[PDB]
Amino acid sequence: GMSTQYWEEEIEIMSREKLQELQLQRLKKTINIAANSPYYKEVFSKNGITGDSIQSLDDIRKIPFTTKSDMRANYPFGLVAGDMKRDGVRIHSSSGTTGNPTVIVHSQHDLDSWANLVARCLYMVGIRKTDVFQNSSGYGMFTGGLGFQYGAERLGCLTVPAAAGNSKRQIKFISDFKTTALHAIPSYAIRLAEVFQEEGIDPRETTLKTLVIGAEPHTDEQRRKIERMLNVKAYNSFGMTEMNGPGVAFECQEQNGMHFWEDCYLVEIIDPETGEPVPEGEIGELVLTTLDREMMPLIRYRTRDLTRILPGKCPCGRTHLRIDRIKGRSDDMFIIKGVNIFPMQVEKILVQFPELGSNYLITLETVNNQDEMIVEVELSDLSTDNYIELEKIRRDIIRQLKDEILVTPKVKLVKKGSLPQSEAVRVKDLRDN
Amino acid sequence: TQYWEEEIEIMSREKLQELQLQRLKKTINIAANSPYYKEVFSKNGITGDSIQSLDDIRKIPFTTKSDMRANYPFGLVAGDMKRDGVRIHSSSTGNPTVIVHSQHDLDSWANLVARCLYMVGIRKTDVFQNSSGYGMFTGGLGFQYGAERLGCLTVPAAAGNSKRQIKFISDFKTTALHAIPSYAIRLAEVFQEEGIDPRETTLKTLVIGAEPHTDEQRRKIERMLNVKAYNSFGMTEMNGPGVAFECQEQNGMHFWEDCYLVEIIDPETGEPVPEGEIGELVLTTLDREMMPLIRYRTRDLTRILPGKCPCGRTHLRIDRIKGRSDDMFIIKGVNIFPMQVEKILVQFPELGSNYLITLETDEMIVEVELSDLSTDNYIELEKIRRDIIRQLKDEILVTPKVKLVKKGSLPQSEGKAVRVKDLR
Ligand SMILES: Nc1ncnc2c1ncn2[C@@H]1O[C@H](COP(=O)(O)O)[C@@H](O)[C@H]1O
Ligand SMILES: Nc1ncnc2c1ncn2[C@@H]1O[C@H](COP(=O)(O)O)[C@@H](O)[C@H]1O
Ligand SMILES: [K+]
Ligand SMILES: [K+]
Ligand SMILES: [K+]
Ligand SMILES: [Zn+2]
Ligand SMILES: [Zn+2]
Repeated sequence: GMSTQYWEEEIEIMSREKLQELQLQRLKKTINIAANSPYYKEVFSKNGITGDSIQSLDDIRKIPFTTKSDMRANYPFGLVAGDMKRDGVRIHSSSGTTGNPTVIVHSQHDLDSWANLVARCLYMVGIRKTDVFQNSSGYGMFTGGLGFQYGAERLGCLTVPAAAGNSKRQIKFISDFKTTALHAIPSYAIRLAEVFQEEGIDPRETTLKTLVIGAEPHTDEQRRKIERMLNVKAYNSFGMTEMNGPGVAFECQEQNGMHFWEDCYLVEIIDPETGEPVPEGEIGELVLTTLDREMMPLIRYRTRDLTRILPGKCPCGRTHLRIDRIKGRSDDMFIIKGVNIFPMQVEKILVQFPELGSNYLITLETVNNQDEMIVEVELSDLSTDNYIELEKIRRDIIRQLKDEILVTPKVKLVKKGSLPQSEAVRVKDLRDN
Repeated sequence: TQYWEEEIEIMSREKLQELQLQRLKKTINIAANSPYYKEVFSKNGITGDSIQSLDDIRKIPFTTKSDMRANYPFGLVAGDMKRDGVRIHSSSTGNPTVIVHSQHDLDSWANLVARCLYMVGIRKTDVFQNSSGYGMFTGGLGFQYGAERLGCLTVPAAAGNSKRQIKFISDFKTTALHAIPSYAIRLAEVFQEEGIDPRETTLKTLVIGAEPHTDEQRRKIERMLNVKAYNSFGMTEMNGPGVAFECQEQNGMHFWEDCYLVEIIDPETGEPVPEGEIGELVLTTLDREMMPLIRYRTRDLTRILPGKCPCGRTHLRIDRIKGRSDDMFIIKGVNIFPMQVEKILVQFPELGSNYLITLETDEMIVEVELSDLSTDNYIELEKIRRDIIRQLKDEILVTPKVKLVKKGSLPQSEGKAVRVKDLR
C-alpha cells in the first residue's frame, strides 16, 4: 500500500466514483466513434441506439452483443470506424486461409494506448527501465510480439526481441545479455529451465528475477513450479487480439487475481445461456467493451472466456477490479503452445485430400512438460497409393496444417473404422487442466 | 521531386561536410567511453584534437568483424546501457554480433527508413506489408517502425507462409511490399498457383534487399508483378534497413551521409581507392550514441557512382553490391564472384531465376532452372546450353559444367538464397 509504486497513480488508485464517470465519458465517445463504422451504424439503426441512449453505465445493455460470427461476416474492415487510409497504421490478423480471419485495425493513438497499458502492467510487477526484458513470444501478426516489444521500450527496458523457439539461443541471450525479465508461455518457461540443466547451467542461479506468463490456462501450482525451477517471481498476464493483445488484465505483486484496466475496458460477466449479468462473484462469460480505441472500437464483445470477478479491495491499493484465472471457454476453441485453434480449421484442410476418410480425432497431451497436438485421420479405401505416396501425402497434411493453424501438429494415418464414433467432432484434451 | 527532409536531402556539399565533421567529432568523443575504443584511441594517440577535418578519420585504425567478435557482447558499448539501452539486435555461423540501441538510435533509424520509403513514392495512404523475419532480425522491426513513422497501414506478415502473404495482399489491398528478391519471385509463382494473375494485384511498389542481385533480376520481378522495385541496402552494424536506397531514377543507392561517413578502401593497401574504383565499403556511424562504430570494414565490395543525381539529392550514390568478401570462391586458382555467373544467366530468357553453383573434387557445376514459357526443343536448348558455357568461360576465365534442370527442382532457402555449395 504505502510502499507500492504505480506507473499512473492517479488512474490506478482512482476512486470508484471517479472511475464510473471516466468510463461513462469514454463509453459515450466510443459509441459516437463506432457509429461511423458500417457494422455499428446498422446495429445502432436497427436497435434505436442514438447519442441519448447512454446516460448511465447500465444503459450499455441496450446495445446487443458483438460476436465473432458477426466480425467474420464483416471481414475485413466492416467494423472500422476511423479514417484507415489517413490514420490507420497497423493490422493484427488471426490465423487461416480456409475461413474469414479476425482483423483489428489500429491508429497511432491505439498503439500508444496499448503500449502504455503494457508498460503499466510491467511496472506494477516491479519491472523498471534498468531491467533486461526478453520476449519469447512469436512476432509478426501475433500481438504478444509487438505488444510487449512496444510496452517494454515505453518503460525503457533493454529489450531482447528473441521471438519464439530455439531454447539454446534463449539460454545464450539470458546468460550473455544478463536478462532479468522474461515473457514466455507457462509450458515454455518449464522447457527453458530443463534446457538450462541440459547445458550444465543451474536454472536457479541465473540473472532472471521476474517472469510474465500467459496466452493459455494454467493453475497456481504450475506457476509455483515455474517459480521454484527458475528461482523467480512469475505473474499471470491476460490479453486477446480483439482487446489489443497483452496489457488487458495482469496480476499485481499480491499474485491474487488479475487487475483489469477499467479506464480502457468496460467489464461484464454474463450468463453464457441467458445473456444476462451473473450474480456478483459467480462464474460467467467475459463480455468486453474498448474505452480508449478509436480506429476500430469493440462494443460488448463476447470473448467466450469463462471467469469471475474476485470481491474485496486489493492490499496493493489499486481500485481496478480483479478477475480470477481463465480455466476454460464457452465455445469449441482450444489453445496449444499459446496459439488459438478452432477444430473447423483442421477439418477444412483434411477434406481437401481424397485419400483420407471423414473420421478424424484431435488429441492434446503433455509429453515432458511440453504440450503436443496429435491429429489422427482414417484412411479412405478409395486411394490406390502405396507407403511412399501415402507418407508424402502425410507430410503434405502436416505442412498445410502448419501454415493454417500456425503450429506444427503430429499427424497419424490410422485404419478405417479404428477411431471411435460419437456424432460435431470432439477434441480430446488429456492435459492436466 | 518530393522529399521527407528536403533541408538534409538537397543540403549543399559544403554544409554536408560541416555536418559530418560536427557529428564525427561527437561520435569519437562518445565512442571513447567504450572499453574497446578507449584502448584503441589510447594506443593510437587519438584525442579530442585529432579530428579537425574529415580526412583526419584515417588516423584511426579500422574496426573489423574479428575485433567485434573478440569484444562480444558489450565491449564497444559507449553509453549507459542499464539506464538508456532499449534494444539488442543480432546479425545472421560462430558468435553473432550484437548492436545495442538507445531510444535516440531507434528514432534515428526509424526516420531513415521513413525517408527511404517516402523517396521511392510510398505515402501514409499506402498499405505496407513486411515479409522479413521479425525478432532479432533488423528487417522486421526496422521496416515496421519506419513504415509506422511514415503513417502506412502496416501488415507485419513476417517470413514465409506464401498463401497467407497472397491472402493479405488480396484482402488488405497491399500497395507496398518488402521482400528479398528470391521471395518476391516465389510470391509471384504462388499467385499463379492460386489462380491469381500476379500482374493484376493492388501492389505498386516493391522494396528488395539483403541478397546480391542484378538489375535484370529486378526487371524480371517488375515484369512478373507489374510493379516498381527498388534496391534496399543495410546491415545490423549500421542499424539494419535505411542505410542506402535507390531513388526513383533506379541508378545507384543514395547513402545518407548525415548519419554515415562512407569510405572505399583498397583491401590490400588499406588506403582509399582512386575516385570511382571498386573497393571495400568502410563505414562510420554519425547519429548512433549507445554503440557507435568507427571505420567498420563491412567486407562488401562496391564503388561510388560519380556525378549529381537528377532527383536533386546531394547524398552520394553507391553501385550494386558485387558481393561480400566471404562470397568469393577460388576454383583452379582463379577468383570468381557468384554475381559474375548471375549477370550471364539473366541475359538468357529461356532460363529461370533460380540457379546453384556446386564445387566438387576441382570441378564447377552451374545448375540453372528452365523457364515455363520455354517452347524450345532439345537441339535448340543444347545450343543455348553451349552458348551459356562459352559466355561463362569468357567472363569467369574457367570452363564450368552447365546443367539445365527442371523448374522448381532446385531448393528454395528459408532466408537469403545460397547460390554456392562447396563440397570440397
Ligand atoms: N493469462 C491467461 N490465462 C488464461 N488464458 C489466457 C490468458 N491470456 C490469454 N488467454 C487466452 O488466450 C485468448 C487470447 O488469444 P490471442 O487473441 O491469440 O491473444 C484469450 O481469449 C484466452 O482464452
Ligand atoms: N541491397 C543489397 N544488395 C546486396 N547485398 C545486400 C543488400 N542489402 C544487404 N546486403 C548484404 O547483407 C549484409 C547485411 O546482412 P545482415 O546484417 O545479416 O542483414 C550486407 O553487409 C551485404 O553483404
Ligand atoms: K534500459
Ligand atoms: K492465446
Ligand atoms: K495509413
Ligand atoms: Zn493488487
Ligand atoms: Zn537520386
